[PDB]
Amino acid sequence: MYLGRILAVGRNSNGSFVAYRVSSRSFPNRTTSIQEERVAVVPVEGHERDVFRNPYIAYNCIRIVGDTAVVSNGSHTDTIADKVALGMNLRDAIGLSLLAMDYEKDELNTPRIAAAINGSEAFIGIVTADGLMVSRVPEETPVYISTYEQTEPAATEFKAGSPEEAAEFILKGGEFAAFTHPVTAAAAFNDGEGWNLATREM
Amino acid sequence: RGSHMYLGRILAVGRNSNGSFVAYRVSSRSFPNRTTSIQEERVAVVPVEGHERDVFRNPYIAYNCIRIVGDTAVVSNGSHTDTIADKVALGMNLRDAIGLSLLAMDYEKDELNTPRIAAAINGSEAFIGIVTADGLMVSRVPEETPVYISTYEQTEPAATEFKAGSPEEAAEFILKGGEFAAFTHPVTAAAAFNDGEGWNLATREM
Amino acid sequence: MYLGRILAVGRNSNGSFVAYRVSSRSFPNRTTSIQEERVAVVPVEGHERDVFRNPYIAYNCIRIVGDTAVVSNGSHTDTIADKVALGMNLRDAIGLSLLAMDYEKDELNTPRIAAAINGSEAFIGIVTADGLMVSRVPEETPVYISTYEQTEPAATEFKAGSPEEAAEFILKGGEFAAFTHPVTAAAAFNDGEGWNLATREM
Amino acid sequence: MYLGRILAVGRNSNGSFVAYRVSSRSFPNRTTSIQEERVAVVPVEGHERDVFRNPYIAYNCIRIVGDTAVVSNGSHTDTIADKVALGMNLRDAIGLSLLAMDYEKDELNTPRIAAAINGSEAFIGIVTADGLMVSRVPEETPVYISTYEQTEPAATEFKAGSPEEAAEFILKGGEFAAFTHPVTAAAAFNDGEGWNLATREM
Ligand SMILES: O=c1[nH]cnc2c1ncn2[C@@H]1O[C@H](COP(=O)(O)O)[C@@H](O)[C@H]1O
Ligand SMILES: O=c1[nH]cnc2c1ncn2[C@@H]1O[C@H](COP(=O)(O)O)[C@@H](O)[C@H]1O
Ligand SMILES: O=c1[nH]cnc2c1ncn2[C@@H]1O[C@H](COP(=O)(O)O)[C@@H](O)[C@H]1O
Ligand SMILES: O=c1[nH]cnc2c1ncn2[C@@H]1O[C@H](COP(=O)(O)O)[C@@H](O)[C@H]1O
Repeated sequence: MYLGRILAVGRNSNGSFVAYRVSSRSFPNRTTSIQEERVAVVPVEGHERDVFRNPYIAYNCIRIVGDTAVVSNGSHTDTIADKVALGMNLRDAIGLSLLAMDYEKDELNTPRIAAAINGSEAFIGIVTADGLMVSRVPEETPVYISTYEQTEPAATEFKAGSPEEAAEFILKGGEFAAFTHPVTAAAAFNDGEGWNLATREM
Repeated sequence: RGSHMYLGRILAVGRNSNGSFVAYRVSSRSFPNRTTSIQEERVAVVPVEGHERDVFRNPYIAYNCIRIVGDTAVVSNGSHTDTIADKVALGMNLRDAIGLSLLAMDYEKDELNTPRIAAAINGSEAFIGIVTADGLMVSRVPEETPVYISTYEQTEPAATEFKAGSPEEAAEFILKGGEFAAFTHPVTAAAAFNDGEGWNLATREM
Repeated sequence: MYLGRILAVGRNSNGSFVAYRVSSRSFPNRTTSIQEERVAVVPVEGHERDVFRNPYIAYNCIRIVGDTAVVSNGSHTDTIADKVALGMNLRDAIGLSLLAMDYEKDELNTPRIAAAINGSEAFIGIVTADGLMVSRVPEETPVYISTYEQTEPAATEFKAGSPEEAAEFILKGGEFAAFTHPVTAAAAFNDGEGWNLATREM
Repeated sequence: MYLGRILAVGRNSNGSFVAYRVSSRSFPNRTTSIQEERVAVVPVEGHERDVFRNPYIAYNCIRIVGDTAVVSNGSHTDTIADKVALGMNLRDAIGLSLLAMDYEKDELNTPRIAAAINGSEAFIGIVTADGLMVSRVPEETPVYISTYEQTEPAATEFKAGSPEEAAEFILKGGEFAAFTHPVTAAAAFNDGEGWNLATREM
C-alpha cells in the first residue's frame, strides 16, 4: 500500500506526460513549487531546516529541456536533464546518471527512479541495491514505478488532458487512490503545443 | 515465442550444492564453424582450423567468453568479458563493472541489434546483465537459484536447476542438458566451476 | 587572484591530507560543519533559505570512507565517496562521478573539482565546459586546484601536521594568502592513526 | 623519437580533418583499408593470424558518422562513433568510451587515444595507467597526440587540402618526419562538401 515516491510516464489520446507524487511518512511537510521549466519538491514554510536533516527530501522532480520532459525522485532529475540538453539519447542519459548516483544511502537503501519522454520515445529507470534497469516505455501504454513495493514498471490507464488533471490523477485517481500517505503531486503535459506544468495538493 | 527455440548465445551463472559456476554456450546459424579454447585464466571462442578469416567478416564471432580474475569468474558473449574482468581486477564491484561496460559498449551493430549479455560471480555475490536496443539491465542473481539468459528470445534472466559438480559437467549441461537440450543450433560450450578450492575451466563439443 | 573554491591533497612528512576552502563573492554567508565522517558547507544562521536560491552552495565538501578521504566543491563528494565505499578504485570513482554530473549550470559554467586519497595513492580531477581530467597526484608533492583560474593541478609546499593546521594553511597560509574572498575552510588529516577533521574561519 | 600510434585533428584554411598513423616495432606487417565510412588497420596478406597473437593490432582507426569524423588507435573508434550516431555529444562519447575501455593490458599499459570532430567542435582524449583526459581542441590550431612520449595534446601546423595530403603529412611530413618506425597512415578530410577518406603507405 505504501509505495513512497511515484512517477508515471507515457502517452494517451490527449497527449504525452510525466507525473510525480510524493508519498511520505517521516517528511510529510513538503509541497511542490513551479519555477522556470521545472517543478521542485520543497519544505513548506516553517520547515526549511529539514533539508539539513535529510539530503534527499528537496530536489527538482520535473525538468523540461526543449521537447523533452524529465521526472525523478531526486537531484538526478537535473543530472539527466542536463545530459539531454547537451546531447545524449534518453536511455543513456538515464542509465549513466543512475549508474553514477546509485541508490540513496538512507535506512532503506531507497532507490532512485526516473523517466524521460520526448516527441518520439520514452524511457523509465530505477537503480536499487540489487541492480540497475532502464527500459523503453511501451508505446501502447503509460507506466508508473515507485521507490517502494512497485520497484518495476507497471501498466496504468492514465487518463488526463492537462498537467492539472495528470497531477490530480497520480495523487488521488484510479489505482493511485489506494497508495497511502499522499502529500503533494506535480505533472508536465504536452498536447502537441509544448510542455505545461501543474501541481496538486491533498 | 514458443515456435522460436533458437536462443543464440547463452550464459548461466549461480551456485548449487556442489559449488559456484558460470557456463557459456555458442548456438549459431551463420557462424557454426567455431570452437572454444582454454588459455591462462580464460576461455576463448575462436574459428576452427580453416576458418580463421571469418573474424575479418564479422567482428562479433571471436572473443573471450570466460575470464577468471582472482576469486571472480566473468562470462559474456563478447569482448566485454575483458572490459568487465579488467575493471573487477582494478577494483570495481560486480554490478558497476557490468553496468559500466554494457552501457559503454552497447548492443552489437549487426542485422539483429544483437544484445551483449554478461554475468560475474565471486565468493559472496553474483550479477547478471544485458543491454539491448530497448534498454539496459543489471541485476543481482538470486542466492536461491542459478539463472540463465540469452541474446535471442530469453533476453531476461530465467531460473534454472543447473546440476553440475565440475566445469566439465557444467559445460555439458548448458550444451545438451536439461531445458537447454531444446535450444537449437548448439555449436560449442565452456564453463568455470569453483567447488571451494579455486576456479577450474572446461569446454565441451557436440 | 580570485580562485573561487579550492582544494588541496597530498602527503608531507607529517602525514596525508585533503584541504578545502570556500572563497566566495556572491555567497559569503556560509560556514563549515563537522558531522559523522564528513564536513559540510552550509549557510550561517539566518541565511538557510539561500540553498533554495542556488543549488550549488550547500554540500558535503569532505567525506571519510574507511581509509579514504574524499574532497570536492559539490554534492559529487558523496557520489564519489559512495562508489569508493562500494568498491571502486579512486581514478574511476572520480572519473565516473565527474563525467556524469558535469560542470555546474550557472552563469560561469563553474567546474566541479575533486580529489581522493588513501594509504597508497591519490587522484585529483576536474570537469569543465572544455573537458574532463583525472590524474594521479604526484607522490613527491601535494597539489591544489580551484574552480576559477587555477583549473589545473599545481604543486604546493603544504605544511601541516594536523587537520587544524591544514585548514588554516589553505585559508590564510603560504601562497593561499594571495587568493581573495576567503570565507571558510576545512581539512582531513591522517598521521597514520586515522582520519581527523577540522574547520577554520577567518 | 618513437611515438607509437599517432592521431591529429583540427581545421586549417582548407577544411577540417582527422589523421592517423601507425608506427610499430613488433607489428610492422600491417596496412590500412578503406571500407564504407571507415578505415581499418589490418594485417597485410600472409599475416592474418597476427590478430590472434595480439588483440590490439587490428581495428577501425577512422569512422565517419554523418557530419562527424572519429579517429582512434583501437576498437574504441566504434564505441565512440556508435554513441555519436545514437546521440551523444563528442566530449561524453569519448569520455565514456575511454573510461570504460581503459588503457590496453599489454607490456606497456599502452594508452587508448581518440578524437572526434564535427562542423562546430572537436575533442581529443587519452586514458593511461595514470589518468583520463578529454579536452576541447583549440579552434585556432590542429593538435596531435600519441600512445608513447607525446601522451598530451600538442599543437601542429598541419597543412593539407585533401585526405591524401593529410595522410601523407602525418606519415612523412613536417615534424612527423622525425617520429620513427612509420608503417601506414590514413585520414578523413572535409572541405565543406562531406568527409572523404584516403590512406598512404611508405
Ligand atoms: O521525496 C523523496 N525522494 C527521495 N527519497 C526520499 C524522499 N522523501 C523521503 N526520502 C527518503 O526515504 C526515507 C523514507 O521516507 P518516508 O518513507 O517518507 O518515511 C527517508 O529517510 C529519506 O531518506
Ligand atoms: O558468438 C557470438 N557472439 C556475439 N554475437 C554473435 C556471435 N555469433 C554471431 N553473432 C552476431 O549475431 C548475428 C547472428 O548470428 P547467428 O545467429 O549465428 O546467425 C551475426 O551477424 C553476428 O553479428
Ligand atoms: O561552494 C560552492 N561550490 C560550487 N559552486 C559554487 C559555490 N559557491 C558558489 N558557487 C557557484 O559559483 C557562482 C559564483 O559564485 P561566486 O564566485 O562566489 O560569486 C554561483 O552563482 C554558484 O552557482
Ligand atoms: O595499432 C595499435 N594500436 C594499439 N596498440 C597497439 C597497436 N600496435 C601495437 N599495439 C600495442 O603496443 C605494444 C607495443 O607495440 P610496438 O611499440 O609497435 O612494439 C603491443 O604489444 C600492443 O599491445
